[PDB]
This record gives sequence, structure tokens and C-alpha cells, in this order.
Amino acid sequence: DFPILCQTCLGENPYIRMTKEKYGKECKICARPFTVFRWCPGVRMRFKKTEVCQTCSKLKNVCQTCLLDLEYGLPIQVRDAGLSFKDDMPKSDVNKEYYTQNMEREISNSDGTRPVGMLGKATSTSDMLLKLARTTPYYKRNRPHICSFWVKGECKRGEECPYRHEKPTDPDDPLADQNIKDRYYGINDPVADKLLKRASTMPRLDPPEDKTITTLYVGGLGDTITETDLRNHFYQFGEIRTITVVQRQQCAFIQFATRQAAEVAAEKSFNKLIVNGRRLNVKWG
Amino acid sequence: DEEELNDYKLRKRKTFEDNIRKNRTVISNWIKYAQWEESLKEIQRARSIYERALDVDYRNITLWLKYAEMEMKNRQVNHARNIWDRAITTLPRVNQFWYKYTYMEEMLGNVAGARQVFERWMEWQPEEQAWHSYINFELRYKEVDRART
Amino acid sequence: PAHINDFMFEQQRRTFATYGYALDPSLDNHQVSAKYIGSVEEAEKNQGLTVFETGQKKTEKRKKFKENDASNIDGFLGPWAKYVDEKSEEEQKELDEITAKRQKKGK
Amino acid sequence: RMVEMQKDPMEPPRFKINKKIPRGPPPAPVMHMTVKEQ
Amino acid sequence: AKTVTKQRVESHFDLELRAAVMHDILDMMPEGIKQNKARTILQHLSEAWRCWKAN
Amino acid sequence: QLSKQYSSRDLPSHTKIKYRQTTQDAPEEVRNRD
RNA sequence: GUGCUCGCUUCGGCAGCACAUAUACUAAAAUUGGAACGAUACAGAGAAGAUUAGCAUGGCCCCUGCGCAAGGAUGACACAUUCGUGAAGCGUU
RNA sequence: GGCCUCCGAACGGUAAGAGCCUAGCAUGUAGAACUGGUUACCU
Ligand SMILES: [Mg+2]
Ligand SMILES: [Mg+2]
Ligand SMILES: [Mg+2]
Ligand SMILES: [Mg+2]
Ligand SMILES: [Zn+2]
Ligand SMILES: [Zn+2]
Ligand SMILES: [Zn+2]
Repeated sequence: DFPILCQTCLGENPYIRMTKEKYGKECKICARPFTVFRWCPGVRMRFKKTEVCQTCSKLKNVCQTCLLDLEYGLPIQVRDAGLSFKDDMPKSDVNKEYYTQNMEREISNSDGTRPVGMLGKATSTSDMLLKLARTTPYYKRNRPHICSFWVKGECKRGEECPYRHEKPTDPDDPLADQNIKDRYYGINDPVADKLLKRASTMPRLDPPEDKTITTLYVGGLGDTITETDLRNHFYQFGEIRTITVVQRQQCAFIQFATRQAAEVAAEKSFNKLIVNGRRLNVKWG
Repeated sequence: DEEELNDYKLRKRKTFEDNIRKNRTVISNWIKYAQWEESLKEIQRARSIYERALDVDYRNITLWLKYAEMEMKNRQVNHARNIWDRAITTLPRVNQFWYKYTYMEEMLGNVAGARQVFERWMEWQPEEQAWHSYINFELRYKEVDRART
Repeated sequence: PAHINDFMFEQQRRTFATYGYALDPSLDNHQVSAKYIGSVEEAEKNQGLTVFETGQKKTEKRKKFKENDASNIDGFLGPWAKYVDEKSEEEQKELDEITAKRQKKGK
Repeated sequence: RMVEMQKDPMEPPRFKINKKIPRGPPPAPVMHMTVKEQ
Repeated sequence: AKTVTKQRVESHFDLELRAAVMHDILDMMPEGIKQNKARTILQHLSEAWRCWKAN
Repeated sequence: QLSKQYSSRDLPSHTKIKYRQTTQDAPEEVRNRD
């Protein structure tokens, strides 16, 4: 009873009518019958319905319809590229059936609210994916499918047509093909790969222009801030060597015992840290 | 290589599974399968084989020795440590497990660990020889007071 | 569980669906609640008009031709009356192109 | 609002159950020979 | 849940006799510790039964 | 996953339980007896 | 949409009020991959020398069958010579 | 004083298979991208 859901599926209305079938469909993964839920998300929306059984969601920690993580809204291949691939799960036939069975007993014996072993891992995060995690609901995802009479030029329902009248996606784009099983296991997922390419460009971690340099060239200081903000932020890292301050261009230089600590302060800092409700931007030299 | 080796593995692997399914037990089939995967250094597979064999017959002491041995051969100290603990927990009466367990710890250098193991062992009030081995263990170091105790 | 009067549920659901503003249900939002939960452009303007309650003002009716006597044949339209008003080329092309591409991909 | 979906009474069993997958697998401790006898 | 029947009765009786002896004695006789003559003791059983049929 | 299959044998029969009566030899008598 | 306001008040319009309150696996489509016991081709029935009757046993094998019946090739599947290393533990000279 | 049964269907025979090639059969899915930063002092 009650599905497991994204906030993005469930709807942008707080009031929702949602129907239930006892054994509605096989799950497209572990292939068992399971309680299925439909509901209307919104005014122009599509009537989504749960695609996979609740168990294999608890297993990989995901929405039932979307298969996007609960916290990050990221396809599974991504958050695995983000932490731990070694979760695994047999893809192969009768194994899948077997492992699902056992893991279904293991889950039965848990407190109920926890994605099994992954959650022991799931706490430690934020490497990148937080910064590539999506922020707001994305409703373009629930729109009705593309009317396929109209996309041949004919559709004779006129304005009534609940489907959507517009140009489809060119089958050329590798982002088209998108199997379900595939998106689930984290194989060759085009979306996930795209997000990976997007991850790399994040100006961030390579640093190291020069050896031993712990000099921090800090842009976007501002004249509200004091140094004491700086120190009481940065004593976490280690033994400071010193701090140079310039308020004429509002840039603050810093120096630490080891370069390692400076890299760190970059990492922890870059395009993340803000104090005095004002962004504190960092660069090398 | 790349594909040619692979096919070989399917024929062997499949055969192993067939043998097991036919006879179910007869753990020489289990063991041979484990050994083959060990030889190919697919030791994660090997582990699963050993665990499956244990599910069939957890009392079989050769099986456990082969399992622990496999871990040790591949320098997987902590796996071996786990396994030893399980073996003595479920089949405490088997002295072979205890003798090997203490030996392993001694080789690793963990005298304290070995002492702990022996103290567990002694709770079972075992056999004259076990007590002698514990005393001798102590006497490989000076530790005369311990021995007397 | 909850045991909300069904009728009130309908009132809130339609209110939101139609106008975008419905009073929010929460228990511990502040541990006391003073607030609406809609887009709210309508809510300030429409003063929480309920779907069941008559709207204060009426606007913009659209006509559908009707003959209701039924004496006539073929003639007669009942509540089957097809809105008189409602009977891109630019787009008409992009879609086609996409289709072509898809076909090619099938190859 | 959860509502149970109405089932069509003349609908046959939807899907097929027959498929069979091998029984799943810790043992409690047991706590329980002369040459001539051998 | 197959049900005993005329076709299956003789086979049934000998099946559960082989099992009766097997469980009883291998849970009764033992200390071979490895495998004690199960195939063999049963072959002695069938041998004896033939011998009594031949008087 | 419970099958909609049935069988003749399975159907209701003897749904009532014949409790022993007092002259049949209810447990009450038995407890008291020497 | 229907009716009613001794509604404005003519018979046009407008206003108020009452009644009436949320359908739909939306597609008339598009795509996506397991099975026919077809022919063809190769080959060709357990048990012992052969020819055959069969009941069984076991289940990541099924099928026919309302069936806890019975069938499917017994359904198929089931392949006498003569010792010594290496390490560890225990007792002894 | 009487005295008039039944009545038909199923398998147990045409191989068991392995392979290759070619309609057939189910799905009516889920999902489809993203921005904005400073240098300055003694020998
Ligand atoms: Mg025959
Ligand atoms: Mg048969
Ligand atoms: Mg048979
Ligand atoms: Mg026959
Ligand atoms: Zn599933
Ligand atoms: Zn979802
Ligand atoms: Zn259309």
C-alpha cells in the first residue's frame, strides 16, 4: 500500500486521487505481479503508473515510476559513478529470480525504511552529484506522448486530441533509445553518460599550477566580511602558514603548511562555500 | 585469447553446474569447481561456490578447510579470519579448525589474537593435547607465569 | 490514516485544479497554520471561491449551435452540439523531417 | 485519496505463476574410533 | 502430492522399505563416519530378498 | 502468488466438528473418573 | 441548461438566486523484442546378447488432462603384487 | 391376474528428439542536458 515516489511524479497539486490494483502488472525487472498505482499528476498530464515493484526500488533506492534516486533525482548509473558500483545484482535470469527472492526476505527483516546495504554506504556523498543534482521539479516529464497521427500529418480529433502536437525527437540522437532494464542496471545509459560529460567540465579539482604553492587567490570577498570569518572557517584544515588580505580589489590570499590542505580548501570550497550570506570565490595565484 | 579462452570457461563452468545439479551433494563436485575458479583467479566466484557448498552441507570439515585455505593463498587475511571464526563457532568440536586458526594468527604475528582464540577454545574443556598446545604456545615466548596459570 | 469529509476533499481538489489556489492541509507546518497553498494569484483575487459556491462574477461564454426540437431528423443536435467556434505549417515540416530521420535509422 | 480499482469479474487469471526457482540457503553449533572397531 | 495407487503400490512399498532401512540403520548402525555401505547394505538387502524368493 | 486453480477433493465437506457429548465420553467425566 | 425573483422591465438585453459538479489503461497510433512440433536437413527408442512389458525415484525440464485420476518411448533428462613426501601438534632418548 | 435388463465416449501407434531457416506473439511502457570572480610593503 502506497507507492514509493519522486516528488516530481506525484504531482504539483497537493490534492490527489490515486487508484490501486492488487496485482496489476508484472514489474519490468524482477517480473512479478505487484500492486500498481495510477493517479493524474496535473491538468495536462498523462496518468502515470508505477513501473516497478516496490522491492526492487528499495533495492536500488528509487522512485517506482521514474527510477531516479529519491534524494538526487539522478539515473542510477550516475549515482553509482558517484559512489559504489559494487552493489550489483544479478542480471541473468534464474539468478535474478533467486537473488530477488532472498533479498526480499532480507528486506522483510529490516526496519522497513532503508534501502538495504546501500544505505550503509548512502550517507557519504556530495562529491559531485550534489552539484549536478537537480534542484526543482521537472514537469516537462509528465507531458502526454506525441500524437502519432499528427506526426504523420493526419490527426482527425482536432483540438480535442489529448496527445501532444509537435515535432518529435530525431531518431539520430543517441539519447533516444533508452531501454528500461538498461536504465535500471546502469549500462550504457545515454542520459547518464551525458551527465557524466557534464560532470567533467565543472571547473574544480585539477589545480596544481605550481609545486608547494598553498597561496589562495580569493575573488569576490566583499567589504562586509572580516578575516575572522576566514580563520574560523579554515582552522578545520590544519596549520595555517599565513593569510594575506587585500580589500582594494577585495581579493584575499592564503597560505597553509602543506599544498594538500590548499587543494582541500579548494575542493571543499570551490563554487560551494558561502559565509556572511555572500559567495566566497577561490582561484590559484 | 579474448573470445577463445572465454568459450572454454563456458564449457567447464556449465559442466560444473550440471554436475552439481545432478548430484546436489557429493561435495567433490563443489570443491573441484571452486578449485578451478580459484586457479583462474576469479576468487569472488570461488567464494560464492564455497558458500553454496556450505549451504548444502555445513558440517563437512574438508570443505571449510579448502575455503579458508583458498582465502589465505590469495593473501585475503581478513576473509580468512572471518571464515575461521565461523568454522569454530558452528563446529566447535572440530580441533583441526582450532589448531589452524591459532597457527594462522601466530604466523601473522598476532600473539594477543592467538591468545584470545585459545582462551575461547579452552572454554570447551577440550582434550589433553589441546591444553598442551596452549601451554607450548605460551612457552615459545618466555611467558612462564602464563603457562603456570 | 486520515478521515477527511469526502465532500470537503472534492471542494479543495476542484478549487485547486480550476484556479490554482487551495487551502493547504498540514498538521505540523508551524504547529499552527495561517496559510493558503496555491499559486495564489487567483486566491487573493477570487476570495477562495468554491466550485460549488456560485462565482461572484461571470465572463466569456462561448456559443455552440443547437437545434433541440427533435422533430427534425439529421437536423437534431442535443447536448451533442459541436462548439461553433472550434472546427503549424512551419512545424508541419520539422516533424516530417524527424519522421524521415527515424525511418532512415530503421534503414 | 486511495481507491481500490474495480476488477472485471469475467477476467481470467492475468499472469502465469508456474515458474520454479531453487530453494534458498546459519547452522546452530553442534555441542554434542579404535582401529579394531574400524 | 501424487496419490498412492495400484500402479504404484509395489514400487511404493519397496521405496519406503529402502527408506525405512536406510534412515533406521544409518541413523542406528553408524561410526563409519565417511559413508557406511549404504549402496552396499541395500545391495545385501536385495540379495537376501532374492535368496528368500529362491529359497 | 496464489493460483486460481481448484480441485474436486478440496471442496467443503463436514464443516461441522462433532464434539463429544456427555454419554459419548466428554472429558469432564474422564477427569472425575477413578 | 431549466425555473423563479409582483428583479431593472420591456418582452430585447442584463443582473441576482435555486437546481445541475470532475469522464477517460485518453490513442482512431508508433515502436519494441519470445514462440510453429512447418518443411528441410542430419541423426535415430531404457535395462543384458537381442527383442520387448512396465511401475517407480530426483527436479532452475515440461505437455495433454476438471482433476489428489490417467496418459505423453517405462514422457524426456540420470555416464594383483607395492609406497613415500610436505607441514603442524603431542610424548621420549 | 398383470412381472419384458442393457443401449457410449476418451488415451494407451504411428516415433523421442537436437539443429537450421522462416509468419506467427506479447509491450501500448519509463525517461530525454542547462550559466555568470582581486595583489600589495624594509635590506
Ligand atoms: Mg512399450
Ligand atoms: Mg507415466
Ligand atoms: Mg518416467
Ligand atoms: Mg505406451
Ligand atoms: Zn521486479
Ligand atoms: Zn519517478
Ligand atoms: Zn493528434
